[PDB]
Amino acid sequence: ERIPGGKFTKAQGKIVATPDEDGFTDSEVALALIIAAVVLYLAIEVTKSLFYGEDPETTAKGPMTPFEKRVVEKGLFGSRGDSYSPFRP
Amino acid sequence: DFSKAAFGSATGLVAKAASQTTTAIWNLHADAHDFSNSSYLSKQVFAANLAHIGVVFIWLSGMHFHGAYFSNYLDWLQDPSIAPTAQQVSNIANQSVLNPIRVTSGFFNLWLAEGITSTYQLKVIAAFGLIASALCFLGSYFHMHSSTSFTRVLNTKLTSLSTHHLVGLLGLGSLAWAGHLIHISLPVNILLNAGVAVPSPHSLLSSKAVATIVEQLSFSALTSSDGYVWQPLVYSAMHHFALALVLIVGSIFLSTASNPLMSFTVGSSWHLVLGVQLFVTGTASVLYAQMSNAYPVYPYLLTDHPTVVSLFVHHMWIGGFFLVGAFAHLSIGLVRDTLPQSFSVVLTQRDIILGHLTWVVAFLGVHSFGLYVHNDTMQALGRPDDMFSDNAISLLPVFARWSTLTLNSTGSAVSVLGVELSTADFMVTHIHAFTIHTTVLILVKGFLYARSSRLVNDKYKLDFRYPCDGPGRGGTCQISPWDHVFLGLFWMYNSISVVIFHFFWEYQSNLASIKASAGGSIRALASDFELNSINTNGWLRNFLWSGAAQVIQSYGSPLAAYGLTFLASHFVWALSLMFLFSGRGYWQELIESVLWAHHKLYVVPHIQPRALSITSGRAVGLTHYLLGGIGTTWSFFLARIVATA
Amino acid sequence: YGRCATQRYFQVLGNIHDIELNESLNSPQAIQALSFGQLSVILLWLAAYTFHIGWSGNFEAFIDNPLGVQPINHFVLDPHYSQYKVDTTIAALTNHPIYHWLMTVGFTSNAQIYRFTLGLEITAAVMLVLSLAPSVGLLSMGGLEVVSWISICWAGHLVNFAPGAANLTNVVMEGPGSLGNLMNVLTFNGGIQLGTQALAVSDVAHHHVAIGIVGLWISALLRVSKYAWNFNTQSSYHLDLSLSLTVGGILTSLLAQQAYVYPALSYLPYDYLTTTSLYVHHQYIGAFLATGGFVHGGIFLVRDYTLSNDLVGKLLATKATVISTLSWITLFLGFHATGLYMHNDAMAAFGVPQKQIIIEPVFAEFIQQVFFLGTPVYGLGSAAVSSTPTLSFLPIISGGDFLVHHAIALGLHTTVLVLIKGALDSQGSYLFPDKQSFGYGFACDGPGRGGTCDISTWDSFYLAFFWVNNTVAWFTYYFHWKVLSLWQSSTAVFDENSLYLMGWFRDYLWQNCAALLSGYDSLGSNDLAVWAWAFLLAHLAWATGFMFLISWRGYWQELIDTVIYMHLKAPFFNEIWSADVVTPVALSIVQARFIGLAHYVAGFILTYLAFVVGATS
Ligand code: CLA
Ligand code: CLA
Ligand code: CLA
Ligand code: CLA
Ligand SMILES: CC1=C(C/C=C(\C)CCC[C@H](C)CCC[C@H](C)CCCC(C)C)C(=O)c2ccccc2C1=O
Ligand code: SF4
Repeated sequence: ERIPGGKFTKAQGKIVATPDEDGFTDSEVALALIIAAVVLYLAIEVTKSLFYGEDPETTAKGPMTPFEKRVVEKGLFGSRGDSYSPFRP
Repeated sequence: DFSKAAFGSATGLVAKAASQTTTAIWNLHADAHDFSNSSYLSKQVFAANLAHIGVVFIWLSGMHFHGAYFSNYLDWLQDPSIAPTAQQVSNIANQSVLNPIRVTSGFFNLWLAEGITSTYQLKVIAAFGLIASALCFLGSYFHMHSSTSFTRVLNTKLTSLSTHHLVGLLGLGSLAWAGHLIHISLPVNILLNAGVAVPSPHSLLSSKAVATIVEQLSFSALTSSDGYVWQPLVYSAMHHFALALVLIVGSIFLSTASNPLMSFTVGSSWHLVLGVQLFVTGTASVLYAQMSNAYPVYPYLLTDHPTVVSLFVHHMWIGGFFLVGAFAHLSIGLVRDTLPQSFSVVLTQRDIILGHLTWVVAFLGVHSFGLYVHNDTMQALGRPDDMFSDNAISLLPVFARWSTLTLNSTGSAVSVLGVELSTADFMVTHIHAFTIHTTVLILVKGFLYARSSRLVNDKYKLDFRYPCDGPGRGGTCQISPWDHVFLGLFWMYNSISVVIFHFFWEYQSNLASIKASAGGSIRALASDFELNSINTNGWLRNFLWSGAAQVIQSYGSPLAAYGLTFLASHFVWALSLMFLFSGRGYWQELIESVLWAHHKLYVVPHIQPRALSITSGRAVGLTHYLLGGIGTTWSFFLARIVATA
Repeated sequence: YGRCATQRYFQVLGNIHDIELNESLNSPQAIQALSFGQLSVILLWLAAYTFHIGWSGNFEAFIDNPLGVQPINHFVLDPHYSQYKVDTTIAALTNHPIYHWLMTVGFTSNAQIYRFTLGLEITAAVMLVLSLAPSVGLLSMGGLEVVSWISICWAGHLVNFAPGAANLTNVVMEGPGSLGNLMNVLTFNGGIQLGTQALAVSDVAHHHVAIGIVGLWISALLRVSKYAWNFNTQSSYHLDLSLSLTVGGILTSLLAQQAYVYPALSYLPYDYLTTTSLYVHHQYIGAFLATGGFVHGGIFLVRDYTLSNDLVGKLLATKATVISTLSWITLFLGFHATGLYMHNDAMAAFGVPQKQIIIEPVFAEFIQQVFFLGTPVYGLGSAAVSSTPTLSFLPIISGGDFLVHHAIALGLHTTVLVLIKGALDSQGSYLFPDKQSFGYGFACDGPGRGGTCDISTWDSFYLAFFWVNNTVAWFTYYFHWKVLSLWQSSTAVFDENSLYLMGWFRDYLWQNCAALLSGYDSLGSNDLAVWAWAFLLAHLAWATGFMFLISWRGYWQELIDTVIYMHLKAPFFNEIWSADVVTPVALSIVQARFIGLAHYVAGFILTYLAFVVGATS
């Protein structure tokens, strides 16, 4: 039970109807937590990748894909430049 | 010759191209009263003091003139309960709503305490005040231009100066005021309270009046002399007579052969004397502010609530300002002295004293504001029994609730003054102590780190007022003693604002409580202050927001002026924020663009537009901040206490 | 190790995301990876909201009675609550239109919400995977074509979940059919549809398909315009970032305006608090994005631009004219708005409200009547009444709105003045001719040359952010008071008392704080106690910002030196702490200014949020 505060809550008479049951049970909450744990593992991987930066051999020892080769050659998709610009064209 | 030298500062400003800037004008204003060390420094100081005395005499004459001509002083005499107004407002623009302005300076009560019953007496006092101001101006002129050098008054003739002030000025003035009381202020109040008409005051000096009508020397006179408005004047007369006697006796029974200013230069001696004098005057102002409502001394004073509030708040503000200026001039004297070896123990315990004061301030702040925030949190969480209140954990100020002692024929002030204190009083008193300690911390730090510090080791070479030493050492802004006074002024503003808030809420709470009716005798808590001044939310709701109704709903009423000054004070305070948060360089570049715009149109001012210097900008911001905050509190207090009392 | 000072923290943390200075991940692939990580964080934040709405929330009870139920955000389990407060509180209520959005986009169950949370977590995992492998190949992803395709797909979703989709005959299988068949899911009715009091889902779906197709066409046109006249002469991450931030700020401010006036979420206007919070929040976000566009323009000037005879070179050459004219505009607007407000204050105070200077906003009234309104409300410009009018929530302006809009213009022009002045003086002023060699942010140039406080280009943003917050406060006060008067049916208290600023105090701020302050008192505490507590907390943060802005370093450095002396001289601790490890030093001048600004704006935002909640609750 709540003590209403604010003129509009009293005037409009909106009631905070609590659902009878919970809504997510416990099994589906566990599944959400598992998926969040996988996302956390991926986030740890991303953090380790970004903190130590990109190693110099990759992008230098790994040959560019033919798509990347042709894009850099023709200057597309932000290449032939020094910007990111996700909203390029 | 003299007229030529009157604008000599401006002539020197325009003589050199380096001084053809607006910064030169601001320096000319800032260095106006900064009388440089010279053979005539003492002459200049004394003449300036006498000129200020003349200015104050002009002010007193104007106040008595308004009482004589533009006041309902006679109507107030016939009925003290009416609103004392002493400022007529002409019908220009549309300001006619506020035509009678209720003056809260207490001049009506003062004049009644002086035996003044006719506006002719006020006219005479105004005329004599103008005459005294003219005499003071003549004397100041004379001393500045033709008199002794006065350089011996602080070091050589300090014994003569101190003895004259002790006996002549203080003691003889108190004795003369006691005579005035006993002879014309007591009899006039007797004949006014009894309503038996008042003769000319000189007719009381006839040796045939009540002086010899009855020789009885106690509380017994014609009919029934039971006036309790009159007894405070009797006590004041006795106090002045006793004080004159003790001053005269102790002056000749005192050594006075110890001048601590032998080791200080004349300029530094003057600054140190000014600092100690400012400390004494400020603490005296605070003491009077407390005693005004602590003890009734003026006729029909406590009844006029706006007057009581105004006197308390004004004298608290003046005391705080002068207490800050005390440390300001102590710092000036220390940093501007060649060999200030006298403060060796404190300049060698620099870090010890400063760090212990730092811990004291930290402890007091965390504890006091944590009591407040804890009460806020517990009340928000719905835990009123976990708060710090009387119905909860009680912080009873036990040290306040005891003054019992052996009587030895005493009375009245042998107790806690008949007032009980509670948790709210304890917490607000500790808030006051913490804020005072923080202001003192800033001021003492400015004094101690004035000649040298661990950061900058030659701060004495930088004088008293400098913006910084540079962005080096991580940044050295605001190291100057001037900047420490600048911050201490903000903290004094905070301290005095909280003090006057505490006083005003306690005063309103007591007024509401005594308005029980007569039958209502269980005030429980009630005492809106005692019940609500335990939370920051409690203050914000039941004091600021609650009492702001009077000042914000004043439009169309005589307090519309208070409402407008409330708004203007907020405006000035935000403008201060503008000056304090910003910096000189940006404004200089903006002025460069504006000056290009000027040059494009062949305007080209030669007094080159320069934005305010760093110290000048800080000073302007502080001035606006103090003006805005103090004006907001002024408008709020006056509207609240005049509309509701 | 760690033989640095505490200044190291605030020095690196201020540039911790200045990846251009981070030589390791300096490539644009790393910046795209940062974008992927940020989008993963956004997806997880939306998953948070959806998960707590579906877990402890009344969405199933909300779809049934959207007008009579208050949306629940999450369950409150604060151990500090007292049993009564525990019995008092049900759960944390909702201050955002996520219930309305979910209802609009076709959610009808908590199972759908749970699947949405799982999908959001999976998409965040996908974003993290994409960020794991930065690569020029991934730089191909994005573009206006991609965002237009996203718009088209959203149109498809809205078509699939439009209320009339049940009556829709399958177009791709039975042909397009009659026009009404398509009207079941694609409409252009225009304006509020009554009932839900929001734009029809068919309208939104049709809007999105049209926008996506037009965006595809516009992107193709822009790229053929890049075919001939192919000139990427100035490429900089800060130039493109400024472009994106300015466009995003314009779009977000437009979103606030057109979402108040044309709500797209069903039964949203019935919820006053969520509407006000939406408008205020989006306007703050838009102003922040525009300020960021200006900031990154200044940064591009500082360290990525080379002087040429181009657009920027022309702007720089006549920067004195720009700054001077902006200063004139701001001076005129401030002088006149402040003077008219003070005149109205004096007239209302002196009991003569008729003698106020009320300049009727005849130009905006002319625009409104001629272009927007379908009935004669003012009668100027046109008086025709529309035979078949459409509905919306466009406010009806009056005399006070003229002064308020002039205040808004003053705020915007002053903010632009500060930002443009700082950006263009990053190339140098006569007080600092060599600012091109000092970087975007620095303390000062010392006390010499009269003083050089706040002369840095970053200090220009620092000064202009106060003006950003002030302008947003001005027009959000305007919007909030206007909608409060409309909802409370006053509409005349506003139109009269907004002419003078004492009205803005008494009737808006002092009046609307009555319920908020009663959140908790001696009698007890109600549901507004949290917001009164946040009000006080925000005031405390604001005044701490005052501390960091007014008092400057040197004092504090000396005080910290004395505190270090106390520690080194203290017993039982000089054996353990020699101040060599993470030496405690006072905050640098730039760090202090930023932290003071941060406290100032944090208190600003939290104070206004608490006030909005306590006023429109
Ligand atoms: C007995 C009182 C007294 C005396 C004689 C002095 C004397 C002096 N002080 Mg000092 N001071 C005092 C009290 C006093 N102070 C107090 C109480 C404070 C704390 C607030 C200070 C703080 C202080 C600082 C911080 C400094 C001085 C300085 C000085 C010296 C130069 C002053 C100067 O040029 O100002 C010229 C006069 C002015 C600038 C007056 C301008 C008006 C002020 C700034 C604001 C007034 C606003 C007004 C009240 C509101 C307007 C009305 C409104 C309705 C619009 C001089 C020796 C300076 C120095 O270098 O000393 C060597 C200096 O830097 N003082
Ligand atoms: C600084 C001021 C202050 C003070 C004195 C208190 C006091 C209290 N709070 Mg509290 N609180 C504060 C600020 C403060 N609060 C603030 C700012 C907040 C907001 C975050 C809160 C939020 C809060 C909550 C949420 C709760 C409390 C509670 C409490 C109570 C129990 C706390 C506890 O466990 O003590 C722990 C105490 C210690 C560990 C001891 C520290 C003090 C020792 C004695 C110092 C000794 C120094 C020594 C003399 C040095 C010399 C030694 C030498 C001679 C050898 C207590 C009455 C609880 C409650 O409801 O109780 C009523 C509770 O649930 N507080
Ligand atoms: C997508 C948009 C975007 C992007 C990619 C960037 C990217 C960048 N900006 Mg930038 N900026 C943006 C928008 C953006 N900005 C906007 C909108 C503004 C205007 C507000 C700015 C204003 C701005 C300035 C002024 C500066 C940058 C700088 C930078 C660069 C370094 C960032 C850094 O390390 O900061 C460090 C980041 C932080 C320290 C974050 C602060 C943490 C916040 C304040 C926490 C406070 C919230 C707290 C939880 C609230 C508590 C409430 C309380 C009640 C409890 C980097 C390239 C810097 C630069 O390039 O200089 C060379 C720089 O000086 N930006
Ligand atoms: C209430 C507080 C306040 C006020 C009034 C101002 C006012 C101003 N700021 Mg500002 N500022 C503030 C707080 C404030 N600031 C804060 C807290 C910050 C953060 C540090 C800033 C940061 C800032 C920057 C960074 C810049 C400004 C600028 C400006 C100016 C903009 C031009 C303008 O509007 O002229 C109008 C002027 C006023 C409204 C001042 C009041 C003037 C009078 C009293 C009002 C009018 C009365 C009447 C009409 C005059 C009568 C005439 C005759 C009868 C005598 C103006 C002087 C810009 C600037 O200088 O450009 C020119 C600029 O670049 N400010
Ligand atoms: C605005 C500003 C300036 C610029 C201030 C200047 C150039 C002073 C000149 C202002 C003129 C003199 C104002 C004149 C008075 C006004 C017209 C208002 C008074 C009169 C009205 C009430 C009618 C600084 O120089 C500065 C320096 C250091 C820190 C902060 C700041 C700062 O904030
Ligand atoms: S910011 Fe100003 S006061 Fe501080 S060090 Fe730099 S120039 Fe000096």
